[PDB]
Formats: sequence, C-alpha cells, structure tokens
Amino acid sequence: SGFRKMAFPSGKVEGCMVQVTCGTTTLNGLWLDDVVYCPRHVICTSEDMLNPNYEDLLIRKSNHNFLVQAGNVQLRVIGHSMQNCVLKLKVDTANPKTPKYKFVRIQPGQTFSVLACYNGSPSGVYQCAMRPNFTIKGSFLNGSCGSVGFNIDYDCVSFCYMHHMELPTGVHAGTDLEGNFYGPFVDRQTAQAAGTDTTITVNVLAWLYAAVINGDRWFLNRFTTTLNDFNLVAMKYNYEPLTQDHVDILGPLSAQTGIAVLDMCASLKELLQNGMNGRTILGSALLEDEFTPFDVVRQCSG
Amino acid sequence: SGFRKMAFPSGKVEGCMVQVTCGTTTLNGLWLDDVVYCPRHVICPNYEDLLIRKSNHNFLVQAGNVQLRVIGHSMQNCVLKLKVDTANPKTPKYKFVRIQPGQTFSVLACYNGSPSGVYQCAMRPNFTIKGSFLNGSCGSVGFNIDYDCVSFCYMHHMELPTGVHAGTDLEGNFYGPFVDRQTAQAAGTDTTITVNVLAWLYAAVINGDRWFLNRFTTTLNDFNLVAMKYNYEPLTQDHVDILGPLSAQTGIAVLDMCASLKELLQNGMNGRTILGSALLEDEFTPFDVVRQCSGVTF
Ligand SMILES: COCCN1Cc2ccc(Cl)cc2[C@H](C(=O)Nc2cncc3ccccc23)C1
Ligand SMILES: [Cl-]
Repeated sequence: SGFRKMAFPSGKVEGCMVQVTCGTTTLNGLWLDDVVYCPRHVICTSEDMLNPNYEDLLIRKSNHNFLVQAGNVQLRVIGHSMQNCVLKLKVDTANPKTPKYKFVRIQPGQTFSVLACYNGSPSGVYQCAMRPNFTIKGSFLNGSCGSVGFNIDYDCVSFCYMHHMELPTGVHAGTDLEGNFYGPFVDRQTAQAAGTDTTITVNVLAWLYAAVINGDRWFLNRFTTTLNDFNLVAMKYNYEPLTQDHVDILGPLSAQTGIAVLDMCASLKELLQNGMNGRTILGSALLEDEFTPFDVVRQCSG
Repeated sequence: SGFRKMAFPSGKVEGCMVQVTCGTTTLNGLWLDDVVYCPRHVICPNYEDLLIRKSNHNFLVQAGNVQLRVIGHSMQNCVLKLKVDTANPKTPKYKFVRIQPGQTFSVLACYNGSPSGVYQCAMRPNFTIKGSFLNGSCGSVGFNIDYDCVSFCYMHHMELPTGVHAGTDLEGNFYGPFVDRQTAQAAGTDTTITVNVLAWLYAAVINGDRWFLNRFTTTLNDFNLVAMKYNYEPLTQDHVDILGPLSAQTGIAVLDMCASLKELLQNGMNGRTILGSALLEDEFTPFDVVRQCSGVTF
C-alpha cells in the first residue's frame, strides 16, 4: 500500500554530471562516453542574450576556452559542435561511469525524474511532468542550467530533458538531448510566456484507478458517459481533451479494477462538479495529474 | 523558483543494496564494509531459537550478479548482521543515526536487491511513515546526506493494516510501539507536524505566495491552545528558535506566521492553494526549506 510521487534512483545519472565553464558563466554538463552535452547559452555574455548569434559566438571560441570539471579532475576539450540549442564538447577522456543510455523526446503528459545540479554537483531528485503547455513546474535556482530529466525503465537511462531557462511565471523551459526545445520557446531573453496550462486528463484518470486499487471508492458513481460528452464537460474545467488513444491506454487499469474508462470518466465529471467535500483521494485534496497510466502500473503492481 | 518534494541523490545508497534469501523469504540488505544488515524476520517467533538453527550457507546474499559468501551472523535487536567474505568497494562514508518524529528522510525502495524508486517522507509523530511499499520492499533504507556522509536512519520491516509503515533504525530498534511479529498492531492517532507546516508557509512566502499573511500576532501559549484543538503537535520555543533564519529572511516573526496558521485552521483555504496544495503540507522541515531555497549540493 501507499502511493507516492516516486523518482527513479539517480545513481546512474549522478556519475555523468560535470561542471562547464566558459568565461564568466558556469553551468552543468552531461558527460556520456567522450562527449559533454550542455546548453549552448554557456557561450553567451551580458549583451549577447536578447539577440545572440550563436554561430558567430561559437566560431570565436577555441577548445581551451571551455573548462570542464569532473569532480576534482579537469577534462581536456578536444572539439566542439552545436546541435540546435545544445553544445557538444568532445573531451579527451570517456566517462567510465557511462550507463546504457538513449536520447528520447517525450510528449506532454509524460513524466520524468529531475536530478537538480549546481556546479556539476547533484543536490536533489524529484519527479515531474511535461505540462500540456510544454513547460515543467520544477524547482530550479540560478546555476541549475544543464540539469537533466530522465526515466530508468529496466537497466537503460532515457534522457528526455535538459534545463535551459525559467519563464517569468516561475515555470521552466528546456530541450530534449538533441537540442530541440519543448514548446514555442527560444534560448533568448526576449519576452516569452508560457501558454495557458491545462490538466492532464489521462493522468488524473490513471490516478483515480490507483486510488481504487488502494481501496478508495467514495468518488465512484452509477453513471457512464459518451467520450464526446465527457470532453465537452472537461474542456470547461481546463482539462485536456481525452482521446481514443487515452481510452486504449487505460484498458489494463480498467480490466484490473472492473471499472470501464467511460464509467471512471463519469466519476471525474462528478468530482469536477462537486469538488471533494472535505475528503481526500490518496492523501490529496486536489486531482493529481503528474502520474501516467504506466507510472500507476509500475508503483501499484510492478 | 519552484518547490518540490525533493529526495537526496540515491547513488551512494544504490551501491550498497543486496538481495538476502533465507529459505522461502527474499528481502533487501544493506552491504557496508564486510557486513550485510537486513531485518531479522528474514529467518522467520523466538528469534534466538530460530537463528541458532541456521548456518552461514543458509543465507544467500546476492550483489548484482555476484554471490557473496556469508562467514558469520549475529543479531542486534531486530536487525540481522551477516558477516560476508568481501568488503563492499562502493561503501560510502556513513553513520547510523536515530531520528526524531517530524524529521524527514529519503527512502530508496528496493525489490530483490534492486533499487526501483526514491521518495521523500517524514517520521510521523505516531512513529509510522506514510510510504509506498509492496511485498519484497523489506530491508529498504531511509537516509539523509550531510556533506559527503550518508546518515542511515531507517530500515523497513512491515506495513500496518491502515497502509502505513513501520521499521527500525540501523541498530534494530523500532520507531514506535511496534514489534516484528504477525499480530494485532495499530498506528496511534496521528498529529500534524506544526514546525514543518510553518517552514512550508515560509517557503510559500519566499516563492511569492502572501495571500494568507495578516497584520496579527499571537502568544506561543494562545497558538498552542488552538493547535491542540486541530490535532497539531505542540510548538515549542526550540521550534521558534529553529524558524529564526526563515523569519529574518522573509521579515515575518514566527508568532506572526503562527497567527496566519491560526486563521488557516479556523477559516480554511477558501478555494485557494499554497504552493500548489489545498492542504497544509507538513513533510518539509525548516532545514529542507533552507536547503532547497539555497541549492546545497552533495
Ligand atoms: C534573474 O535573471 C535570470 C536571467 N535568466 C535569463 C535567461 C534567458 C534565457 C536562457 Cl536560455 C537562460 C536564462 C537564465 C535562466 O533562466 N536561468 C535560470 C534557470 N532556472 C532557474 C532560474 C531561477 C532563477 C534565476 C535564473 C534561473 C538567466
Ligand atoms: Cl512520451
């Protein structure tokens, strides 16, 4: 029993964190084999931030301008290339602690663990989700740039996020490990804003199935709904549209508990209408949307 | 910006998890130097009578794919200490510490000697933990990281009928009035960790949430009369002293923040949230708030 927001063990990722220094700027890098991946804005200075020409800034750099630190040992940079908004620093030593890894691009609603780092040193780990507005509600201070998000399904580390910036609302923007940003964001200090955020419907439904598996059935009702009538109601509460793919993905949880997806949808409809009325679901007074159907299956069963 | 339930990096602890098998039972062990620590119920009760019948070769210890050979065994309260032939090369700088209720820690939940997840939790005033554990999770450990030193504070033993968890410190002494036996046991009535809620209200202020603040103050005695009415733990002068740095950083006296908490308890949140929560959060200590709102590394 018990349902906690659970992060992956960070050990495999800690053994890859390095500190990257270019001039006055210091941030984190990911050392995998003989390459250190870090945000390309490490080469940017004071005025070179509203409209930086990264190709023009990088051509002025030599390998010895980049100081890379792995614990107390300094790594020697022997090459550099840019791939979108990531800088790839070729180093003269391959990381012996390199785990079995993959670079994956995630879709909104997917979850991942974050190893928050400062000066190449890991300070904490937490679980979070790619919001539908492509931002993450993380916990990051100055110097956390270059921190990474990951999942460790089986013995392999899937890197899915690298942190680049904080938006004026306090939420965070970053890229996949190939340097492509999530969302309409740019690694420029221009006026940017996160779009209106919505609730991840498929995730809330998965968390309601987790509550049923853990013995909580107070919110269930004798009603069902059509998928169309559910979406019309859900849109009014700023909930993401629920698709037929989401219904198919909730299939295993539906068969395990004996509650049809559209039956669970009717219960969510009623929760949105009534609120909780002094009650909680899995120790929460709000509807939790940062657990996917896969996360529920993983923690509630294996 | 941002305030998350943050666990310590588990790397140093992952390198210590092993699988312990005795007869039909399989659980986790903590391999530090040449000793593997695990719950004594792996041999299951008269534990002295059960242990005298076991030989070293009855305990199968697995470290990844490598098998460790047991060369001795002894009991220390409710922990079994299996002497092994090989010292763990991944042994970190460590200490065994006993924590007090209200103190927080990271839990590296494991199954079959393999770490599967890490989460943050607190020792409840009723000495239970609201964890997330399944069958096979026994022997999973709780820890804090202090500079480069890992302080092990918890070893999981059992789940109570309410779904909450009971375990011991690494010296085998249980937290709470629990016993390691299949019998009728219940967690006592739980209370809210007042000093922790106040620390989390200071974290909300640092993150720009000030709606709950007011012009009022209270006496420590008048606050404790109200707090006792709402199943909150008594707030002591030590708690007030510990909240000092957060009070000076935000400019809100502890008894001023206590007057805000009094109004939240009597009047509720009124459709509003604090740090994305509609309930008052009590599993962040004043030190957890300071460490996260300053970014200290390990
Ligand atoms: C206060 O001045 C911040 C200026 N930042 C402007 C900016 C613009 C584009 C890009 Cl890609 C990076 C940045 C930098 C940035 O977002 N850094 C930070 C990251 N993550 C949390 C941060 C919390 C606080 C501070 C800074 C954070 C620096
Ligand atoms: Cl995905």
